[PDB]
Amino acid sequence: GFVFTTVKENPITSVKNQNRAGTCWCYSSYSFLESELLRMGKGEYDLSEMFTVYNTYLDRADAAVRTHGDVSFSQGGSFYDALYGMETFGLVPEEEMRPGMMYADTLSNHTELSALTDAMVAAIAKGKLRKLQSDENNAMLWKKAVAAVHQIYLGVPPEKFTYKGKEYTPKSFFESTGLKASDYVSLTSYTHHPFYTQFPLEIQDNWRHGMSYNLPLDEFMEVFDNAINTGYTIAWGSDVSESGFTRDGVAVMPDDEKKLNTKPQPQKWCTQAERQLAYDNYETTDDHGMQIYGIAKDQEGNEYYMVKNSWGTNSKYNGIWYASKAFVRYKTMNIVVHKDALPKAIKAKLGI
Amino acid sequence: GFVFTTVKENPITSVKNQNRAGTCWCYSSYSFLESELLRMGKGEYDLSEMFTVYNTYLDRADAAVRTHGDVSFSQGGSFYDALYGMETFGLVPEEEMRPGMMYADTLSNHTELSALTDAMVAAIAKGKLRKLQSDENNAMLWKKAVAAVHQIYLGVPPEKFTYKGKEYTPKSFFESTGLKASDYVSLTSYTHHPFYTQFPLEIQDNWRHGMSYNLPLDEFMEVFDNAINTGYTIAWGSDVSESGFTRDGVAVMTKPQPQKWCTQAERQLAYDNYETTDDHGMQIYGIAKDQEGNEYYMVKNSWGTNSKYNGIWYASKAFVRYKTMNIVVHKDALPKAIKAKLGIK
Amino acid sequence: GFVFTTVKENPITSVKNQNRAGTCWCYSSYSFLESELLRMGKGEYDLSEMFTVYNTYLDRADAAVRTHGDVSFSQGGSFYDALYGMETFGLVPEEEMRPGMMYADTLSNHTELSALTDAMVAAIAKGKLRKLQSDENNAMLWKKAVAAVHQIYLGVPPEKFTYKGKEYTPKSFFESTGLKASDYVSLTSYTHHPFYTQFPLEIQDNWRHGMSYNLPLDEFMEVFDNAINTGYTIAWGSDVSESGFTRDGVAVMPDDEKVQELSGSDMKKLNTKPQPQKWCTQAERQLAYDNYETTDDHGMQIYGIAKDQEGNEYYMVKNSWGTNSKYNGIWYASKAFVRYKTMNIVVHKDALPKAIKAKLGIK
Amino acid sequence: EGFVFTTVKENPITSVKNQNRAGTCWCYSSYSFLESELLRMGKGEYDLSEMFTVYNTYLDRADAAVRTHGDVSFSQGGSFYDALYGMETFGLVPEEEMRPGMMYADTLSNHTELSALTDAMVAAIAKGKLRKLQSDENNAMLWKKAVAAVHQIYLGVPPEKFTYKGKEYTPKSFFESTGLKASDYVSLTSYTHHPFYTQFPLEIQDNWRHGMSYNLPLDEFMEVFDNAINTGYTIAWGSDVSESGFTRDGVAVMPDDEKVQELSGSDMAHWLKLKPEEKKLNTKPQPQKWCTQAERQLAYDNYETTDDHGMQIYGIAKDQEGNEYYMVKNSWGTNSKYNGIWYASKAFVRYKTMNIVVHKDALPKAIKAKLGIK
Amino acid sequence: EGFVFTTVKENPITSVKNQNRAGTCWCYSSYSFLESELLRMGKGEYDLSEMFTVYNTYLDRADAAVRTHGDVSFSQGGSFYDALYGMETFGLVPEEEMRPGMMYADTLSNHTELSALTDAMVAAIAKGKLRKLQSDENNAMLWKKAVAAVHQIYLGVPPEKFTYKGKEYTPKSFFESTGLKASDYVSLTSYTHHPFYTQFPLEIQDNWRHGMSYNLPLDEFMEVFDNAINTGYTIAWGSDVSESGFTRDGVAVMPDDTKPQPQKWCTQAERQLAYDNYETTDDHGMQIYGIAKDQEGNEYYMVKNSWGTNSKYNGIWYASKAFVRYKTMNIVVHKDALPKAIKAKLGIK
Ligand SMILES: *CC(=O)CNC(=O)CCCC[C@H]1SC[C@@H]2NC(=O)N[C@@H]21
Ligand SMILES: *CC(=O)CNC(=O)CCCC[C@H]1SC[C@@H]2NC(=O)N[C@@H]21
Ligand SMILES: *CC(=O)CNC(=O)CCCC[C@H]1SC[C@@H]2NC(=O)N[C@@H]21
Ligand SMILES: *CC(=O)CNC(=O)CCCC[C@H]1SC[C@@H]2NC(=O)N[C@@H]21
Ligand SMILES: *CC(=O)CNC(=O)CCCC[C@H]1SC[C@@H]2NC(=O)N[C@@H]21
Ligand SMILES: [K+]
Ligand SMILES: [K+]
Ligand SMILES: [K+]
Ligand SMILES: [K+]
Ligand SMILES: [K+]
Ligand SMILES: [K+]
Ligand SMILES: [K+]
Ligand SMILES: [K+]
Ligand SMILES: [K+]
Repeated sequence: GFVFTTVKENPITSVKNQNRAGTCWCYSSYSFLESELLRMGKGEYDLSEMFTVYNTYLDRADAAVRTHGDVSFSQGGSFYDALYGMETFGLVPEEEMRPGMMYADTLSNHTELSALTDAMVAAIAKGKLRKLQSDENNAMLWKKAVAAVHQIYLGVPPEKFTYKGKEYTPKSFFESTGLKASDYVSLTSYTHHPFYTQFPLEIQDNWRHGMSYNLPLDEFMEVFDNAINTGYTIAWGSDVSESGFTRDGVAVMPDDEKKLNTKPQPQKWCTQAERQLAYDNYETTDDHGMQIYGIAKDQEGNEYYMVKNSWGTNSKYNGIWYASKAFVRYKTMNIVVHKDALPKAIKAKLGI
Repeated sequence: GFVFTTVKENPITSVKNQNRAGTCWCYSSYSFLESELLRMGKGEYDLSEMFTVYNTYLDRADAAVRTHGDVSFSQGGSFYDALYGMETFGLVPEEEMRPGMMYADTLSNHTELSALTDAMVAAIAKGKLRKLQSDENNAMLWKKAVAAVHQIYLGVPPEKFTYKGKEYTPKSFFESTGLKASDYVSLTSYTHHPFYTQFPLEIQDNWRHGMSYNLPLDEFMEVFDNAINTGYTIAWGSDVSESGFTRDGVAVMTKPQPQKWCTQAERQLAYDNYETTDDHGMQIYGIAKDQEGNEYYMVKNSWGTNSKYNGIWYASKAFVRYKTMNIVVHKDALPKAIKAKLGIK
Repeated sequence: GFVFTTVKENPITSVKNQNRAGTCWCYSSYSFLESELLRMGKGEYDLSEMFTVYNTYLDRADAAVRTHGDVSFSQGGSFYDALYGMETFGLVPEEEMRPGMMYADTLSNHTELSALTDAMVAAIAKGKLRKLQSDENNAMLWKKAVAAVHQIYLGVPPEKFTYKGKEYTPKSFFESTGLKASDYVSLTSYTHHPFYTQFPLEIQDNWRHGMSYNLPLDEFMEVFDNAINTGYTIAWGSDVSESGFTRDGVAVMPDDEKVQELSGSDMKKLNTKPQPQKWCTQAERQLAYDNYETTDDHGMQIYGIAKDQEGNEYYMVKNSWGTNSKYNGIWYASKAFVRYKTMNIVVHKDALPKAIKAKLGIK
Repeated sequence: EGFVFTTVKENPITSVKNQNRAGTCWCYSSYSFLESELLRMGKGEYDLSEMFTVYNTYLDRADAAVRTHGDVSFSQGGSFYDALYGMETFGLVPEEEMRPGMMYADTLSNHTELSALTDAMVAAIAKGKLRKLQSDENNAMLWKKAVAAVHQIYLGVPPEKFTYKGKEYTPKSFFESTGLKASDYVSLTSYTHHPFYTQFPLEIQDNWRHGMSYNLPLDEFMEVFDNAINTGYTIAWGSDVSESGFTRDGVAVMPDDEKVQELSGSDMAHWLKLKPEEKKLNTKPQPQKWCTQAERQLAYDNYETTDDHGMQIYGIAKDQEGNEYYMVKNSWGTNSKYNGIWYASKAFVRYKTMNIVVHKDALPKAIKAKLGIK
Repeated sequence: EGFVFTTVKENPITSVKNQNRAGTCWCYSSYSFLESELLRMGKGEYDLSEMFTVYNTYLDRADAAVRTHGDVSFSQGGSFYDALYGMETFGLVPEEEMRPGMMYADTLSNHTELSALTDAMVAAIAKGKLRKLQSDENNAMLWKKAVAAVHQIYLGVPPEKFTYKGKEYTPKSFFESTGLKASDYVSLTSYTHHPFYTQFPLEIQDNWRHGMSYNLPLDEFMEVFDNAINTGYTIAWGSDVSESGFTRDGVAVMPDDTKPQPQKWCTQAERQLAYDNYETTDDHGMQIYGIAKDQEGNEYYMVKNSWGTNSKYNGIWYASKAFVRYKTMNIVVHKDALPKAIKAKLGIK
């Protein structure tokens, strides 16, 4: 087994539990932004994923119907979904739309919701209907249907609510936090687009085509180490379907110089080409969005990152995993950080 | 019946025949680009659609695979594929890659090609393979195979060739035309996005997600008339499915009758409810009048010349107002006032 | 445990490794033809399976398309595919067409290749196309595509090559053998055809419909023991998906009844130690073939005879699964198991007993 | 302005039969041919039972599908070789002993429900998940009993003995009394994916028995048709009939579209948009395309010539303009312009024939020798 | 040891039977029940042929699938009502005149191949595109001949006449010699999507005959169990057993989330939700024939199953009264097993 010492942490909020839903993109976004609110000085916040999970789905439904089934309709999503939704739909406190409130529960189970809405969206998007029906205001009946089924399972979005004495709209509540989409940028590292460029990652949950900035794998890993040591958290989207990623709370990248996962061992540090290949050949897919809040060493001096997951606190380190550098550099798909976490030099190469 | 008289037309090249493939996007784009080369004094070109179709399908296959099948793999394309293609792949003359050359024909029939390539792309993009194979230089084998099958049915793309006594590459040939993708804007008119912004049209053949400037409908149609009256032609993407231009070479809303002039909401309705779909690409190159004063855009099609007007036909202004999905024009074809509200230099 | 003593074995070449492809039919065929070349005093050969696997698949694709999908398109095959191929396509040394060279590997993994080529062949053979395309010389476009894809994953087969100071074509390299397909006969033992006649085994991988001579099962086993005691090896096709065939190197047909006669009324060691064996009648063997218990013609090579502690007789088999097994790629198949589960064998004509040869009309 | 035919020479045939709603042409054409053969050999008029042979053939085809795990398709078709092998293996019985339709109050076959049931039964065995098929204490397969029982329910119980014109027979002894011999008959084809003057099994689905055909150059292959007819023999004729030239009105022609378009008035561009009724391509005598060995090969290779239909060629005729046709006895009843007879132009036969069976003595002597047929 | 049981009161059962590889629990449990009824009525021990009844019921179930164009599923299951209707309609035969496995050289059922063919045959008629099924000159349907002939090939020829303990019978006259009457048995259930003291057909796929059950409030429903056992009757017991764990130790018990543990005692509504939300399905048929207690005094119904005797209690096992109350779907008892007052509340004379 492993024993880990913390080298450096930055404040996070409590550990949340997405339970039975592919909502990691939203719980990790909010985990990341809550940490940002703490460091900006706004106090502790608990935002409602269910509210923008709800709204993102209706748009995605619309996108699947426009593209006649090309845009897959599924539970997942992106960091960009949250940043966009925040400026578009607003934000509400968790208290106004909690997981599981409609089926006598306290945590999400979205399996039946998906069974119904997947079939509905597919009956429109991939069926044989030649002319979809609308009302006298040209509003579509199938979107009423889809939105109504989502509210039956997720709750009805508040149009107005009271929070800590003052009443809000989701927009004005969003303005109360003082977050701006522009402050944060998405970064990645691949060779099938030129470096220091903008491209939308070619993954199904990026159906909105959110753009990402493209660094070489060594500058890319310098923003991670810089962001931590200057006091920032990172929204970390990565591939966690790996023999190295454990349910015992550790994500390593063992070598063949060696019980590869159970005890500390030499790490395999990847070139840029070995890494691009894994994304081209399906060994690296957009599995999971989490939050990395700092740095640590194990009992042999090997270096790891402190990640906060969205699976509750029933695990070896109460819902926290340790992700090794060799793992984070091989299998990261994108990270969203705030601009001020970039080094000056890295920021400079094509960056305001 | 209809009797038309031309009001104004700008030069076009000859009518081509796409035959049996859904390559209208490329054929119309090249009719539009060739007209542009005439406008700019560069003379008459016949560009190879097959060459651009070839390279576009390879990128579409890679998009299908990367998105695990979400990007459909089909014969279709957009005006942006041709514009992106020329800057990315270059151009070659017609005779360097002709339709039908590999199966003893002179016109396209891509049904077998699609049947084989559709099955290969899906076996990768929607199968169960978890580690796709690569050579010792990290080049993917499935890409080699999809390209190899495309070459067997469409031809080996030239790396160099001689054209009117001068040697080129596809890149240096394109450079010799002086065309710039930066000169062309895409325009559309819808209410599910704000006017005077850019969004990418939500249609399966825009898998590259090329942006269009969104204009209110009355100004959208001002661009049509202004482009034609000042010497430009128009790359024209529209739903022709229900139009009945198959019967007489005319599209209306068989005698001249008053056209229902659509509002912005009725036209947004048809797009939202699937009545306006299957974006077909052609070229608008003039304005004509029927014997009762009604107004039509003259359309160059890519279905050959065995039709009532020898491959051209007429689309009433109203029809074009209702069923257009996007157009591509030179920047200089936009009126000064409209151009300024979009930030276009 | 098991302890084995060799009674008589005949030289084989080294144990090869087919890895992740259903190409046992070709590796076993070549294990047998290389043992043949050794026994004709021609030296140790390593013929290229990939060259023959490549050409076999193009024929098999053509058979699928001509029959509109009835001939299944898959990775398997038969000994006849190899003897047909040696005389139709030629032969090349291993070095000219290696497993895995196209995808930075040293052993085969044909899963992605099959993924692609199964889908292409099915798009033609089971699709709705009414007029396949062809070029100015009437050569079919689909065939070219299929061939180009096989080349990308397996290799470009050589037109000419140099081997030990001499240069060859695959054809001329095969004439360099002295091997003649007419020298080898296929034998089986079933009762849905009369004995001493020829019929094509009704199995999917016999899509060329190679004939086999049908023997009574007792004379069928005589051929085994004579072939081998007289110096020959056997190309051995049988079903190995049985309780008795194990990954621990043993293939037994144990009589579960006479085992459970010793010390119990059981509710344990039926394959991990010498045991009594069921000796099948011609009828029980027919039943398992009729009822799907004997299937999946897996190909291997028999080269030796051995006994265990209690004198039971076993055939020594050379597998094509590598050398990380209990006996470094060698299995032991009891004579009872072979008699029950064999689908067909190929031997040289002169390995037959004289009366068996005369009864089958073999010159 | 249609077709008017005059017979040049035809040889005796029995009456036109009607296979109706079943894919049994192979056995109907085979028995049209064998009945002409018995007439030719002086044995008189027979009406052999197709249903008997269809019944036993499908049981063999079911077994083939099961042994090959569904590779051998199970469907209604068949081959000439099915019937020749059949007469020597199962025997023959007279029509009266197993009539079409008799089990479902009908006089003509409708095998749609029989196929619906037995295709589904055969596929449940051959392509399903069963790992050990069941057997009784004599090792007979239960699935074969079930498939036999359902075939008997829709087609009838085959006789083991019957009386015919005062004499009791079994199927085998009735076959023996006709004096037919399968070894008297040869199958011939003409393709180039195998060398000439060899035998190979045509690679088509209904040849699941892999019956062989002798391969001839196209011109020699056509000489056989003529020599057979002109010396008193008839021809079992396996052909593609899915062509615009093969019509419901008793004609099979192979027009040269270019030529007809040049005889006509309109140029190429107008003609492409002319009316099919105005083209008159299949309704009057027209110049024929006369294919090469290679064009014939390409159509087989490329799916334009498929194994569609078995019939009997028994004569040679001319139309009012002197063009030549083979006379074809079909098996679809007599409600058609020529009472169930088709006239197939020589061009059509040369281009779309898949294989033929004739008695060995129908072969021209020099061709017989090239084939090694003694 | 975990569970140690003491019998409080059990009623005579015949030997434990083995349905082996077929979903014929409905018929084996029906006959366990009816054989106990025969013992109770003083007629002695019988061994009735499930295969005879299974054969005739599938031919009816195939007809029901064909008439509803595939809505009635065709599968191996069935109901107690199938057996009660069957005995009045087809008769009964002794086990020896139609044994499991006899046609394929076994002694136990394996109906996998039989289903593979007959499922495919029934679907080809009921779900295909045939517009006019074929009939003979007497208007008997050929597809029914086909399906009948295939069932006989795998299950045997049903006897028309046979001799048993020295007397010759037909299936009907053997049934009459037992003295059993379908009218003597009532079907009971407990749900709230229909009113209490009414009859309705349970909405489960194996009740394609739409046999009616009387609906009782849960407490009165359990009172019938105890009354039947304590006055000497047994119970045809249909319930969900899927997630119960009886396989491991012979014991079905109610999870509060090996050893006797506290049992959640469900309400009518808790029991209703599980039938509405799919937690209670796969009605499995067995026989309850006694009452037992464990070492700590908790009470169980004794269950006779039909899977042979290679289990911890030799084919018998124990269900807590709480499990039985939560997971039972329907029961059949003789009318005289009902308390007088429940009898009156349902109008049963
Ligand atoms: C990025 C994500 O949210 C996916 N990561 C997760 O941890 C969620 C997956 C857990 C598996 C659950 S969700 C869907 C499925 N249905 C169910 O009842 N359990 C499964
Ligand atoms: C915008 C497009 O290209 C679709 N428009 C067309 O005009 C395509 C027309 C050719 C029709 C061909 S395509 C595939 C199909 N297969 C065939 O043999 N004819 C059809
Ligand atoms: C006669 C044969 O070759 C049958 N197969 C073997 O002997 C062992 C190799 C099969 C294992 C491979 S085949 C295709 C499949 N795909 C994969 O990755 N492993 C499997
Ligand atoms: C060689 C053949 O027998 C091909 N078929 C024919 O020549 C005539 C058959 C007409 C098509 C019938 S068969 C079965 C199907 N069911 C129906 O009602 N009509 C179809
Ligand atoms: C109410 C029932 O009969 C379901 N209960 C059972 O005990 C049936 C389970 C036996 C398992 C057999 S039956 C069908 C399936 N096919 C097979 O070969 N084993 C399975
Ligand atoms: K939260
Ligand atoms: K992975
Ligand atoms: K062109
Ligand atoms: K080798
Ligand atoms: K087996
Ligand atoms: K007849
Ligand atoms: K045809
Ligand atoms: K019984
Ligand atoms: K349950």
